[PDB]
Amino acid sequence: GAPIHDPDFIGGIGKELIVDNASDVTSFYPSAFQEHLNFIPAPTTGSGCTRIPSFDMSATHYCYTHNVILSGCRDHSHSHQYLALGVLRTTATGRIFFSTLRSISLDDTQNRKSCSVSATPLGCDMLCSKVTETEEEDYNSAVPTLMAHGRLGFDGQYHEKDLDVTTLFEDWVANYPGVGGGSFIDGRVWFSVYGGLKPNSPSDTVQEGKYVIYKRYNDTCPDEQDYQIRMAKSSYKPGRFGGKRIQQAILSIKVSTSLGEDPVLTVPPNTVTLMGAEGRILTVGTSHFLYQRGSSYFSPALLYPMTVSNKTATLHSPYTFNAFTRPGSIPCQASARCPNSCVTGVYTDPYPLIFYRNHTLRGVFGTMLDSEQARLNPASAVFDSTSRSRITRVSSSSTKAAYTTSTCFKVVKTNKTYCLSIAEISNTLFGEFRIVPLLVEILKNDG
Amino acid sequence: GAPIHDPDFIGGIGKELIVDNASDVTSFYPSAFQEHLNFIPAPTTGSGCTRIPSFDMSATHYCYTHNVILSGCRDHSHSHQYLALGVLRTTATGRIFFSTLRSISLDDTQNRKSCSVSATPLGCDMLCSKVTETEEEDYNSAVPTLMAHGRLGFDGQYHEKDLDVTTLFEDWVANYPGVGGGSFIDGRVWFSVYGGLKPNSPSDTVQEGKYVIYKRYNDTCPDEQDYQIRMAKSSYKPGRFGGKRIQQAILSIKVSTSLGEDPVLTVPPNTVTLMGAEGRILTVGTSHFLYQRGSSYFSPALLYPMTVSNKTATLHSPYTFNAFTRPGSIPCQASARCPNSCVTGVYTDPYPLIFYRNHTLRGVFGTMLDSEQARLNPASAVFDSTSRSRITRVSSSSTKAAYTTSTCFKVVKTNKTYCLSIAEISNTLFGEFRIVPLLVEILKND
Ligand SMILES: *[C@H]1O[C@H](CO)[C@@H](O[C@@H]2O[C@H](CO)[C@@H](O)[C@H](O)[C@H]2NC(C)=O)[C@H](O)[C@H]1NC(C)=O
Ligand SMILES: CC(=O)N[C@H]1[C@H]([C@H](O)[C@H](O)CO)OC(C(=O)O)=C[C@@H]1O
Ligand SMILES: CC(=O)N[C@H]1[C@H]([C@H](O)[C@H](O)CO)OC(C(=O)O)=C[C@@H]1O
Ligand SMILES: *[C@@H]1O[C@H](CO)[C@@H](O)[C@H](O)[C@H]1NC(C)=O
Ligand SMILES: *[C@@H]1O[C@H](CO)[C@@H](O)[C@H](O)[C@H]1NC(C)=O
Ligand SMILES: *[C@H]1O[C@H](CO)[C@@H](O)[C@H](O)[C@H]1NC(C)=O
Ligand SMILES: [Ca+2]
Ligand SMILES: [Ca+2]
Repeated sequence: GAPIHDPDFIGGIGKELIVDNASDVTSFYPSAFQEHLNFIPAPTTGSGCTRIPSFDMSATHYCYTHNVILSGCRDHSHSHQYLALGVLRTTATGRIFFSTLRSISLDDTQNRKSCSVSATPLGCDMLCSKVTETEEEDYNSAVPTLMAHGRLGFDGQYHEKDLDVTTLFEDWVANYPGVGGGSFIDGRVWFSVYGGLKPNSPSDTVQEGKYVIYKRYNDTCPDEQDYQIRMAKSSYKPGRFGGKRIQQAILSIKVSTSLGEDPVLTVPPNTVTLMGAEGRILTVGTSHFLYQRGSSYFSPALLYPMTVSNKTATLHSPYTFNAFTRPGSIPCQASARCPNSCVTGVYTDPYPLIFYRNHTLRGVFGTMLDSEQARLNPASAVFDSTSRSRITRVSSSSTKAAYTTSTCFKVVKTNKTYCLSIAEISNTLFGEFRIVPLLVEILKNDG
Repeated sequence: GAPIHDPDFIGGIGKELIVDNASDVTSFYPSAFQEHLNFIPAPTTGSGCTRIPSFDMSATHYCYTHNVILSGCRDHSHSHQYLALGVLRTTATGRIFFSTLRSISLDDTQNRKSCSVSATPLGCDMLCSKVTETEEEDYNSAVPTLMAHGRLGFDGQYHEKDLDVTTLFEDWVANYPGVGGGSFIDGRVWFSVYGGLKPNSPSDTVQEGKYVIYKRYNDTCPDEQDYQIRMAKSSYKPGRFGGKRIQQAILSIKVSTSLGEDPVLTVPPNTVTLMGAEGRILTVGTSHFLYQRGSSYFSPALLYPMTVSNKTATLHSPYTFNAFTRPGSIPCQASARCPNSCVTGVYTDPYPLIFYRNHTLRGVFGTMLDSEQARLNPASAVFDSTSRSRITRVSSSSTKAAYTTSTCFKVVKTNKTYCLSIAEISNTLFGEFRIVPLLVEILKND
């Protein structure tokens, strides 16, 4: 007797939404923002800071979560998490609405940060880092970061179990969940995780010399082939964190009544993965993907084809979407084209929207920050490997924003495809940010 | 197996919060706004209009609802309602949070407006008006307004039944729920309702000549005793709605598995009630009250002691709170003192906070719009019949706002008293209004 989306959605959750080999990907564009039940709590005070949204929806229910800090976004002493478990439903008039069933404020003696959620058969699994020190400090402290695998059950109850980080993340100095949603695959919950490796440790040595250069489609890097390789090698040991190696990883835990059961860490060779960064494990149809935040020199949205075997994962040459850029700081700005060492960017993910009959991904939906360096102007659109469709803006005026996580689905009864685009938009009176669940219907020029 | 607030609240919901005969009412003041789980949905588009909040909380669960219009607050063609049923809970750290259990968007072929909710043993009872015409138009059409008694059950299901308005509101030209929350009393759900009476109908004739003047404490009306009486008589048949009589009423329906079972309308004599307006039926302890919006000449917050017998109600000389004023248009502005004909004001209710050991009400909490004519500057405070305590402002800058509905309770485990103040505040980017659940802890000097 577990909760399940209204019958109108059956067959429309987590599948390849648009199969077409003929049409141009960019002929599909988002509608004007749709008005629906806002399920994401806004701040209630002049300085409350709600940030870091994580979302995932299975074929049965959805999971959402965000961090809350009482005094401001800068304060690092303590915070709590908002957690929601729910199911998609429709009005008599066929309007959709995310109907949450368990709504809670998680607040105890611990400071959970960079939290990620996943919709598993047992509820809303969550992966957080319990931190006492700042990011800069955690990297310096050679000991791994404390992590916990929690879960909001259908009964509205929350249980968690700290992970044995001293053994699991033994070769790590710092480790955090990718904030983007995790995914449930073959009896296991998969989470994106990044952090810093202990220099000269087994895990660090194997990644030594390993690098890879991903380029821009239309642009070409003028730098010499030797300079570039030297730059790529160094983009993995950037300045910001004392030249430590920021590694990308994937943790899989067995979904059972025992939290933290059988955790297994996978560290993909850097011959394929760029510098570790926030991420998300997506599952669309039978395909799996790894979104990786563009924290390094690469600007275009990345999606590493992910395939699982047993308890480990394997990544492949990523899909890139040239028009889906993210603001960054020089020399890693939106229009950057050459390899370099940096740690900037912002989390704005791409949701697999349009596929080929052969099942190879063609296009994606997402909300990008349409700006070179400043986190400004959120713009929702559909993207292929090279161009961008018609867009939908939050405001024609310059607007401050941050992270965005998108997820598309179809109401089979109305035969309409929608994309939920959760975005951190600036606010007034009540806090620095208001995380708003934007909604668009995916349209096509003709029919 | 119905939902119930976490054990930390048992004994702290709907009771007299502060019993003290010694202390000055205004020594109790609200804290700085507290940060808690915002359970009220904000607009998701640049023009979505969320307005008209109604809230009520029983000893077991709470009910909330608001109207939503896609294009703007002005558009009257169609709209839907957001409905929530939930229970109060506490974090490990003792922070409170309204945890909703059933969250829904109610949208069908009908246009429900001016909706009111009440927490009954069967769920969240709702009273709405299904309208096709504008307010101005409804008053002109001699036929009563269509009403429905709905309910969001614990199972997350919504059922409703249209009321036989042609018989129930037979002597009425227009009728709407008071938007403020309704209350559950003696197996019946009680709703505040106002509207217009059919001229020369039985109900209208009895109210003819009936009036009453409520005055300001410190101020005195210069007008002659004859002019005032003539003005009071006319304040009941104001201009705005074609000189029709705007009457205040109270509808009670039996709470059962059959919606709309045994509806009974009570129309109190105007020798006690002012011109009909939005309202709320409050139940605090063993006492009952009727809040009546200051739509007429009276500015101070009103609370008519309400007593029930059988299926009808009876009102008594209202408690008035002189510092708890509401912005209005001349000559019925915040500082008005003389009887006059008008239909303005705004809904900003007072929640019974501090009582005497004898049980007579002494003070109330609420969020007033601190301004003479414009709906501006929300200010939360504690009030007695004459003064106002220290306040808590949403912003030091001039701020646009509208309705506010407050409800206080105590977390017995932490021995802290809180007041939830639901207020319509202006917004940017996403719609004209954002209905935010402000929260304050009631403090005392020392
Ligand atoms: C309990 O005592 C209070 C005062 O402590 C009573 O309030 C007074 O009531 C009389 C009634 O004639 C008024 O004249 C006074 O103005 C009231 N005093 C104040 C300070 O308000 C109250 O009436 C008593 N309870 C009841 C039910 O009568
Ligand atoms: C654990 C942590 O501090 N994460 C922070 C993240 C981090 O700086 C980046 O991923 C490089 O490590 O960036 C930002 C941000 O708004 O951009 C906010 C997060 O709280
Ligand atoms: C049924 C209806 O129209 N109610 C409206 C109400 C009404 O006009 C007033 O109570 C005079 O009767 O006023 C207001 C308002 O923001 O001021 C909002 C309500 O939508
Ligand atoms: C079809 O899929 C194959 C691999 O499965 C891929 O190489 C090809 O690009 C896809 N479609 C087209 C038109 O090439
Ligand atoms: C009443 O108001 C007057 C004029 O504003 C003021 O001077 C006086 O102090 C008040 N009187 C009392 C008894 O409060
Ligand atoms: C390639 O890059 C240029 C900028 O040099 C850009 O203006 C152009 O749109 C891109 N080509 C296509 C087909 O989009
Ligand atoms: Ca460390
Ligand atoms: Ca009518």
